[PDB]
Amino acid sequence: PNQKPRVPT
Amino acid sequence: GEIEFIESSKDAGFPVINTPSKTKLEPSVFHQVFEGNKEPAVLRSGDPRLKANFEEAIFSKYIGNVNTHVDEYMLEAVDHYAGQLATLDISTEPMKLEDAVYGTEGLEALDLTTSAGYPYVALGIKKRDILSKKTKDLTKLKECMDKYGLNLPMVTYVKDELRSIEKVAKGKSRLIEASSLNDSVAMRQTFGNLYKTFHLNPGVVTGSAVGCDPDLFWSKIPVMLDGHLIAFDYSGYDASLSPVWFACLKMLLEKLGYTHKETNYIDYLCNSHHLYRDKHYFVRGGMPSGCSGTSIFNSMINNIIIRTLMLKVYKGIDLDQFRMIAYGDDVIASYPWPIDASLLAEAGKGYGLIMTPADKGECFNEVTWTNATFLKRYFRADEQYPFLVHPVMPMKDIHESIRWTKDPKNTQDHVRSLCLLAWHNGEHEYEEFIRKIRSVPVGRCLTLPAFSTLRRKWLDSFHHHHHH
Ligand SMILES: [Cl-]
Ligand SMILES: [Cl-]
Ligand SMILES: [Cl-]
Ligand SMILES: [Cl-]
Ligand SMILES: [Cl-]
Ligand SMILES: [Cl-]
Ligand SMILES: [Cl-]
Repeated sequence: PNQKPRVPT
Repeated sequence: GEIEFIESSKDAGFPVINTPSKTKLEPSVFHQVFEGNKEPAVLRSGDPRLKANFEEAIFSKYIGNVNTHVDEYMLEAVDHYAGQLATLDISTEPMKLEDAVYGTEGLEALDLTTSAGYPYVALGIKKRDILSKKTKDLTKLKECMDKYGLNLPMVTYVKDELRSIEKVAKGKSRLIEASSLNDSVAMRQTFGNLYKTFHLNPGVVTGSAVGCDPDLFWSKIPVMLDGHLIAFDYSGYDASLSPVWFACLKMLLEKLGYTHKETNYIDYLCNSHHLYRDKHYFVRGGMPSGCSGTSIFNSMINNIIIRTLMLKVYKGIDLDQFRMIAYGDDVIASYPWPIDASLLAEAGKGYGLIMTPADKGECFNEVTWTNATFLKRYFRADEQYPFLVHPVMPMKDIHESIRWTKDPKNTQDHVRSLCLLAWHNGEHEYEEFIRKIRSVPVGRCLTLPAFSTLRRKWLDSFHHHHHH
């Protein structure tokens, strides 16, 4: 999965 | 699903169900602190926020039935899914009454706070007047089961919950059914061991996430679903289910070892009898959301459906390489090769199902680990421990929830629950959430967890073996 730092929500 | 007969309750001797017409949701102390657009769903025809006909809107998900036999695709789908369930050794032996009512491993105690259904609601008899957590008494229940019997009507209520501005305007409020306490109990005895096995085994074998704990389960999902992701939404899944899907569900349960008589409760769910306020009506098809096991059965049916559509569209499909996890209508799946979900949606449409792109998307786009959601949550790998995945509930949803309350006496539990969700969004977002909560006096009277404590307890939770 994506990491928080690479992708937000 | 389809409404086949309606009549005024009084013509058949049923009293009017006096269901609440006012929402228990009120603006919370945090309503002005945070932003949000959701409001309580419409619960009555006269609601001034309505911009459509209420009664029509609420019953509109009963779009009809496709009148088909169980076809070749369905049969192979049932066989494939039954093959997985078989490895689980689900006992088809009835669950002992006390276990079914008062709790057991993998099956929580019957909720004593929800509606006891008919005839109890008409007699002012509450679940608590029959059942006792303290004494585990069953004498009264048995009297009740003997007196009133089974196959009683369901009571239809409008779900009191927050909804978007558009769903309020369109009166698109959700209906839930309260199965009679007698039918709930008999169903929990009949299928309790299946409920327990499902609850104890969320994942790709049951193809179910019902009863999962996202904090723990999220880290397993990408291990289970390792190909090209498949995800899409349904519109009014429950009510769109035609009888053919219940026929498939009955074949599935029979392969599992249930007798024909035992699957009769599936006919009770499919061809159902309801009381809605002053009306009494019969429905053919459609899962009556709220009765015993509906999430599990909806999930099982979804496993049959998706396999059916793939088999239909992709004759060369190898189901042994397909994986899916369903929570009722909500699905996250994977296949080693790319799959065109728009094609599956057209196939579904022939089966009376309305499938749309995932997350109100305009196109059946590529589903990535970046954009995938399940139970409304995103997936984000922990920065420090990459094999651990955070379930990420959007802050927008957390904000919507915190602004309203059904009972301010539970502020502490409500806010704590949201905190368990919020921290996965990151330290900065969490400190901001906390700062805003504490910007009102009530916020500073609460025991709110520290971020570091949340993180620590989360990391530690993966250390303690879990029974399956
Ligand atoms: Cl906000
Ligand atoms: Cl409700
Ligand atoms: Cl879990
Ligand atoms: Cl919805
Ligand atoms: Cl093919
Ligand atoms: Cl660890
Ligand atoms: Cl585990």
